[PDB]
Formats: sequence, C-alpha cells, structure tokens
Amino acid sequence: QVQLQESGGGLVQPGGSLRLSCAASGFTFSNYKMNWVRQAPGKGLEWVSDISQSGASISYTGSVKGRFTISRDNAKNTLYLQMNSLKPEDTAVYYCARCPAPFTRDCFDVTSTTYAYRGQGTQVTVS
Amino acid sequence: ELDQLRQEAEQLKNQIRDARKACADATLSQITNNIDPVGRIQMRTRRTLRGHLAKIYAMHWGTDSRLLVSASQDGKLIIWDSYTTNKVHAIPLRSSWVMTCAYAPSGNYVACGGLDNICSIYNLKTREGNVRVSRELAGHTGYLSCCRFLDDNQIVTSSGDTTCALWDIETGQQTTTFTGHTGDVMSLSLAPDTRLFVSGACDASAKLWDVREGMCRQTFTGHESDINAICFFPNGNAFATGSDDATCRLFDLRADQELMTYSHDNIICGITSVSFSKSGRLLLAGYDDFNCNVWDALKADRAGVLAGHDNRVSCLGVTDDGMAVATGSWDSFLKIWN
Amino acid sequence: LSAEDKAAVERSKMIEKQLQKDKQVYRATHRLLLLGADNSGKSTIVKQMRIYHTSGIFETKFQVDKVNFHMFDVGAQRDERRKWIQCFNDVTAIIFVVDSSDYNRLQEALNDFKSIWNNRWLRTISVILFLNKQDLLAEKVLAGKSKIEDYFPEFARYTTPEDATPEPGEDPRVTRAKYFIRDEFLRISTASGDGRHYCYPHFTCSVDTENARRIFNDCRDIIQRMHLRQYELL
Amino acid sequence: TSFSILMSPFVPSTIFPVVKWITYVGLGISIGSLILCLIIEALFWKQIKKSQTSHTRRICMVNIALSLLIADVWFIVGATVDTTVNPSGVCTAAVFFTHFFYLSLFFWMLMLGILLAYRIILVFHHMAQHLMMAVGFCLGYGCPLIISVITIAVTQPSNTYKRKDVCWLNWSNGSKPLLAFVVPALAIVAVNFVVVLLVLTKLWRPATIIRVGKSLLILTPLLGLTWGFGIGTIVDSQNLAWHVIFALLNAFQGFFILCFGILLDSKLRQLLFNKLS
Amino acid sequence: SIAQARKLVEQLKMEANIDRIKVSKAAADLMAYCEAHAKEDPLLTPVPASENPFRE
Repeated sequence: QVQLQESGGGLVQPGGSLRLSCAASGFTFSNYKMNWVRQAPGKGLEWVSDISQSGASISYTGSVKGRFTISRDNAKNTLYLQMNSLKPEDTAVYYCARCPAPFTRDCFDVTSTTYAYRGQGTQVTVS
Repeated sequence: ELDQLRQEAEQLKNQIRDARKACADATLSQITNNIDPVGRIQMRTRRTLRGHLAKIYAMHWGTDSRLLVSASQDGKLIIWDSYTTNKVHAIPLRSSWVMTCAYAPSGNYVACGGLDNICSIYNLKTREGNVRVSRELAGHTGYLSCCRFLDDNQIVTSSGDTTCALWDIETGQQTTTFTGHTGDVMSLSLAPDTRLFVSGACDASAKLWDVREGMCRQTFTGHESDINAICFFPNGNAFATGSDDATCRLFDLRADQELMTYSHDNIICGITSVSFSKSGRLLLAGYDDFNCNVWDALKADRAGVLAGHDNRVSCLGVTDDGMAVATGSWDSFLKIWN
Repeated sequence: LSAEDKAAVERSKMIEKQLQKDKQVYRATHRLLLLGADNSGKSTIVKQMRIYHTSGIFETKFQVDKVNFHMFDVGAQRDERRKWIQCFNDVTAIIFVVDSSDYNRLQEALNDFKSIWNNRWLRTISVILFLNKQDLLAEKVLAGKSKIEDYFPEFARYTTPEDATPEPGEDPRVTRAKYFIRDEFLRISTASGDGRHYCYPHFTCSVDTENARRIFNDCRDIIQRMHLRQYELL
Repeated sequence: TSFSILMSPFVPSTIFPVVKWITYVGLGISIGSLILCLIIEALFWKQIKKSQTSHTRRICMVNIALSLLIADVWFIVGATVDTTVNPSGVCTAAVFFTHFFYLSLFFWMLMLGILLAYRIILVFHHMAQHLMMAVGFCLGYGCPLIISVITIAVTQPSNTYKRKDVCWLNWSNGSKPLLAFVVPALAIVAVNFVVVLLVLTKLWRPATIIRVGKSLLILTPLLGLTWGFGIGTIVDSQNLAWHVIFALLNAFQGFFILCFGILLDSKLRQLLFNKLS
Repeated sequence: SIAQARKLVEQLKMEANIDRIKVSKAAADLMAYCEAHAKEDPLLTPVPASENPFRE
C-alpha cells in the first residue's frame, strides 16, 4: 500500500518563498527515483524537477533553473523542494511522483491521467 | 461533500487494518520450524522441441497429459505430442502479435488473443482435415492478456482496459462485466470447482470474484510494484503471486493477509511465471536472469535451480498427473524436465 | 511401427515441409515501429509512404528497390505504455516524429525521448528522428511574437556550428533556431550511449516525397554495423 | 632446415646457422598454441551456436587451425628423414601430405574473406545454412585433392617430383612442381588485401586510431597477409632480411592466432574466465 | 471526486464486515494437505524408469 502525503502550501506575495515536503510510506525509500509534477489551472500535467537514487544527479526544466532547489533525505523518508522568488505563473497543485520499477534509469508513466504511485497534492497560490 | 466521504474511507481503512492485526497470533515460519527439508532437487531435459522462428510467449497443456499447445510472435500456433516429439497441427493466425492461448477440457477447441482486442476460437474436429475459425469475440477496449475456458460455451477474458469479461460463445455477447481495478490486469486462475476466480493487476493489488453474481468480495495488497503472475493452490484456499520487485508471496482467502515472502539479496530482477505442483510442496518460478528457481513453499528456501535457457523465461507449466514440467523462453525453444 | 505411427510420421514430415516455406517469407521482410504525439503529423508521412504500396493496431506495407518494409502504428490503447512496448524488441528501427514549431511542448518530447533511449529491452534498437514542420518555424521566428530564449535560457549563449550547411539561402536566425533543437536532442543521444545503437536526425516538412529512401539508406547502415560487430571489429 | 624453402628455390649458406634454430623453436610454440586453441574450441561449443554467421565463422576457424597443425607436424617429420640411404619410401608420402594440407589452409582463409564481402556489398540477401556448408566443404577440401593428384600423377613416373637433398618439391630446368604451391598461395593474399582495405573505408567514418589499429591487428593473422613476404624470397638471395623476417613472421602463425584471434575476443574471454572462476 | 469516493466507501463497507479466522488455523490446513498427498507427487518422490514415459 503505497502512500505519498504532501505538505507546505499556502498563499504568498510575488517574490516570496515557501517549502514543500513529501512523506512516503510503504516501500524501501532508497531504491527509487523521484520526481515533481504540477497541474496549472487550465492545462495538463507538467514536469519540474528530478533527482536520482543517491543524490548526485539533478535535473530541471527550463524556467525553474535559477530559483528552485531539490533534495532528499533517505533517513527520514522525505523529499524536498525550495522556492525563492515567485512569479504569478506558479500558482498550481503539486504532486510528488515515484517510478514503476526499482533499480532503473528510465521513467515511464509519471505524467499520465491515471497512475497509481502519486500523492493527492497541495495548492500553492501567489498574488 | 467529498471531504466527508474521504474521511469515512480513511476510517474504514483504519478499522480494516485494526481488524487484520488481531487475527495473526502466529507466524508460519515458527510452526514450520520442525518440517524436514525436501533435499536437493536436480532435474534434466528429456525433450527439446524445435520449430519456432521468434519468441515464444505462452503455452498450455491439455487434460490428457500428452498433448501441448504453443504460441509465438511470428504468427503460429502449434500442437505437440510430447512423448515422441511429433507435430499434429500448425495453425496460422491473422495478427502476428499474440499473447495468450488455451485448450478446452473437452479436447475440441483452442483460443487465442493479443494486441488487437479480439479473442479467436478454433475448432479441431471438422470433417475435413483443415481447421477453421469458429467465432471471433470483440468488444474490449485494450489488449487481452489471458483467457481460460470453462465449458465449450463459456469463456473468461482479461484486458488492459482495467476490466474482466464473461463471454457466451454461440450467441457472441457478454453476460457479465467485472470492474474495479485501477490499472491493467495481467493474470488469472480459475478455481478447481469453477465458481470463483482471482485476478492481479499492474498495481499492487489482487481480488477475488463471483462468476454468477458478478461482484468483488475481497482485495489483497502488500506488494510494491506490478503483479505479473498468479495461480491457485490445489484446494482452492490459497494463491501465490510474483511481482516486478524480485519478490513472491503467498495469500489466503480467509485470514486475508500474507503468510510467506520469497526473496533474496542477490536477486534484483523480476518474476514472469508462477506455477504450483501436485501436492503443494513445490513452487516453480521464472526470471529474466535467465533461470528458473524451485522454492519449497512451507519453509521459503531454494531447493533447486533449472538452467539451460539463453534468454528470458516467459512461460511454465505442470501436468494434471504430475509427471513433467514444460518451459519456454525468448530463444524459441521449449524444454521438458522430469 | 504400426500403421498409426507411420501415418503420424508422414503427417509430421508434411508439416515440416510447409514450415520450411514459411521461414523464407518470414525472413525476407523487415519490421518498423512508428511513434509520435497528437500534434506531430504522424499520419501525413504514412499517407505519403502509401504511394510506394476498435482496432488495436494498424499496418502499412511499402516496397523500395524490391525490398519489403512493414510499418506498425498503435491505436485504440490507453496512455500507459510500459507493458506492450516490450513486444517491439526485435524490430530493425524505431521512427520518432516530433513537432518543432510549438515551443510549449518540446520539453515533453525530450522527456519522452530519454525514457525510450534508456529502457532495458530497447538498448539495441536505433532511432530515426524526424523534426517535422520546418515551414511553420520560419514564419514563427521571423514574425517576432514569441521569444525562444524565454523557454530555454541557454539559447542566449549559442553560436552556429561550423559544419552547418544553410543551402536554401535563408535568414540565419532560422538556422540558429533549427540547429539548437537538434543539438538538444543529440546531447541526450551521445551522453548515456555505449556504442551499441545510434541516432539519425533529419529535417522534414509536409510536402516532401523522399521519406522512404532515407529509411532505406539508414537501415543499410544499421545492418552493416551489426555484421561488423559480430566479428569483433568495431 | 630453413622455413624459407617453402618459397625459396635456393637458401644461401651464409645465414644457415642463423635461421635454423628459429624454425625448430618457432614451430614449437605454434604446435603448443594450436592445441590449446582446439581445447577452447571444445569447451564452449554449446554456448556459441547463436546465429548463422557466427556458426560459419567458427567452422572456418577450426578448419584453419586443424590444417595448420597437421601441416606443421608433417613438415617436422619430413625434414628429419635421411635420403642418403633409401631413395624412396616415406620421402614421397610426407611430401604429398604436406602439400595437400597447406593448400587446404590457404583455401579456407579465402572463404573467410569472401564471407566478409558478402556481408557488406550485398546487404539484403539470404541463403540456407546447408548450401553454405556444402560450398564451403566442396571448395575447402575439393581443389587441394585435384591439384595434388594431378601433380603427383604427371610428375612421379620420370622421377622429377622430389628434390635430391630434402623431402620437398624441386625445379631445375625441367619439371617445376613448386609453382603448384606458389601460384595458388600468393594469389589468395592479393585478394584478402582488398577485403582489408574495404573494412578500413568503413571504420574511419569520423579514438579513431586505436579502433583502426585494433581492427588491423586481428585480420593480419587470420587472412594471412604476412606470407606475402615470400614474394621477395623467390626473387632475391639475402639482401637485408627476406630470409629472416619470413621465418619470424610466419612460423609463429599459431602463436599469433591464439594471442589475437581467440583470447582478444570479448564473449569468449568472458566465458573462459567465468568457467575458470 | 464525489462518485469515486462514494464507490470506495460503499465497497469498503462490504470489505470491512466479513468473517475471519486466525492464522494458526490457516497454516495447519496447508501443512496437513501436503502430508495427505505426499506419496503421489512424482517431482518429490521420483519413479522407476519402467513407469516413466519421458525416459523409457
């Protein structure tokens, strides 16, 4: 029974900061790659940031490359994301995402309409 | 609103967990501490069956324990006599991509399906010497994965559109549709008396059904990734599953929770086929490793290995009298062990 | 041996005699897979290639210089593709068509390309990459309503490679834009490979006729590589 | 007993002690090496039969090695036979056998060359396994028999098939049987040369130098481009090295095949080390 | 959604009121079944070659 629960939303002025935290339960946490996804009000499912099994490979989408920072903590079973100078185009709903298989580098089916390993999400509003 | 419904669902799940904890007063590995180990099991090939040009992706036995059926991805369906290594029938298909096959217990029909979302049924006992197509069943919305006969007039199918179906052949339409999974369904196993059956999905879930009423009764969880194979214990009171996380497990339909987990530390690849034996004291499993492993079921230790395949193992089967084991693989060969 | 055994052996020999004819026809044909997105022009190249001639899968047959090619396009399926993609591990190649005139979706296409490159059962399969719709890119760049550097910052520090051949006689901005995306794809192509498969980029539009000859010429190159590696020379 | 007499009508006596020992040691390692080769070819047979091309390749290699070993042992036998006493007997048989077997070696190498070209020049073309087996064995062990029997039949009556000092072919102003070795041998290496150039125009497409070198250091032993240095032994006496580079290049054929053509393979080495461990 | 949560609640209602038994009673049945049919399993107790169809 895979559980992924998010926390750390709210309302923030333009230029503000806040911290997202995902807690996991129901698997060996250190074998699996992790992701971040968001759903903007009026669009489909996008892709934001990535991290590897150990903590030494990192990758970003184009528009968050100077502002947001990703990290993981294998001891406390938590995934992080920090944001620094927010623009109004970041208001969304935010989910963490796992990978279907252990011990692999390919990442299938993270942005699909239905997918089993994906949290409920948290709302972030900037204005 | 939805908040109240979700809170009620969380409360229901908490009550279910609390009721499942207090039913486990013992662990199987403690009651089975004094059981004698079965020893070392060594097996060796007796027949090698050649004739296919591509991968072999499914196989099935017949009620008479002498005849076989095999399916490949070049467009062929072959019926074998395993005693003398003859060929009785070779049937061409219309779509190359095939993923399942089966005999009927009456020894008169075969069936198949695949990526194209149809189930085809073939008659074996025509007056002439040519086999033709008797019926085509359409109405799914995703690739079929498994199919098993019940009588000569009733079949059960599973598809990648998250649904199971029961089909009547002469009329040609569904009588019951089973809905409730969230992902694709992968494997099935009918009961010895043919009144219930089990299904596992590409989530970490499995269920039990009722063919007459048409409803779910029990759901089992515990794995971490997709579930690839499933089968029944002989008495109909257990079932063993394997998943794409290098793990097998055993489940019961009254305690409603796990009883054994088979895994190791050097095994970091998944499981493709699972098959029991006549008494229940052996559990045979296939891997992309590329081997087959023989697990003692009552103590969770390896008691034997089967090697000789140059590529991934996809299928596996035992007979209704207990005399042989048949294994196929992505290297276009079937092998018989005794 | 009684009469029954004789008859059984006669029938088995008569069956082998037909399987031997089936082998040749199976081995004289080549199989290809076609992939893309809903806004990619996938069907237009199929219609163009058919000149050379409900349902879960389609099929198209074409023939170049007395060589028979089969092409397969998937339909009537869901959006999850990690179980039926395992069936295509013995094809000669995979064809990948991408729309290069919509800047809002190219990141999704790159992420879709990486998962195909690094999958376990597709590490011996090569890819032919089509960068469709180069006509629209010309007007979208010249007009000046959208800024390419707003979706990709690194474009601010890019110079045209000296091996480029702007033959048509175009505005250099078009050439910078054209080659930037191909570099973006070839980075992923080159990084994690191991010398066991390759990648072939091309520039297409909706009015080209030469899309069969290119597949022919690339399949020759693929097969020559396989033959040389089987002798331990590459 | 200089190893140059295969190509040489005449061996000047000056360097006579220089080359001799080399032969008696060279062939030595060769013999040993080839035995080991066949041992490996016997240990991992069921694990190499994957496809058509690899199967035909392995067949050609084992045939080459076998022919070379037997030709070497017959040269050794026929070089230590005293002809000062018995003017007949073993000094015909040995000669004949050596001849036959060496020719077979050469023809087998030709096959390998052709196979490479057929995998490159004609890319979309397919044939049956057994027809290829038939042509390979009928032109591998087929022409050696014809040439050997024609030469011996047309030469033995007048006693012009054997030298007056050693057990090998001769020529002196009359019958010249030695050409029935040189003409069919040399004009196989002047074909395999071409093949090599072809493969080099397919590996220099763009690190490149190491690739080209490792390619060119595998195909020199098997296709036998070194024997071409016999083209100077037939047309000269001593000048610098012709009689001495010949021996040290061509007598260690088995050593080179065991070092580069087998142990430098990727799959075979891994299987060998896994079985050993 | 509302309908999905309603269906989940309804199904969990049936799934949460079913009879159960303890595990030490559902291990002994599996344990005894094997001993009941242990002399007729060929792949545990091999047979003489005179009755083996795949070897004779």
